[PDB]
Amino acid sequence: SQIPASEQETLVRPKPLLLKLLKSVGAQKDTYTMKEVLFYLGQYIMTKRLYDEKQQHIVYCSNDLLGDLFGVPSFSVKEHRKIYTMIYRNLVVV
Ligand SMILES: CC(C)(C)NC(=O)Cc1ccc(Cl)cc1-n1c(C2CCCCC2)nc(-c2nnn[nH]2)c1-c1ccc(F)c(Cl)c1
Repeated sequence: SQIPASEQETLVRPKPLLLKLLKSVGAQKDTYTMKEVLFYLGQYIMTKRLYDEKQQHIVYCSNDLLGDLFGVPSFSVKEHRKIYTMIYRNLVVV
């Protein structure tokens, strides 16, 4: 993995729009580890069916709050570092 374990364990405070997104899929707190944020975002992607049904490693996030927060219309889920960077746009580290 390109994401160090200590990074996955970092405690963060999502900004209000990301926080709203996480709560929409059952999150209950204001502070999270990065691994929690990522997992809830994955749940969000599945409930909103943002992944391409025929190419399930591609997410199309245009016209969804996620696309606005990430600043891209689409991404490959294999791009782990890019995804972490896009998440960082939307939080403050504890
Ligand atoms: C099913 C549960 C909810 C367990 N998936 C996740 O939490 C994974 C996840 C969460 C958020 C986002 Cl933006 C992408 C992904 N995500 C996905 C998507 C696919 C479409 C449905 C939603 C998940 N696929 C991979 C993957 N596939 N092969 N390699 N990476 C990754 C992923 C994994 C580890 C990583 F550090 C990163 Cl940065 C991203």
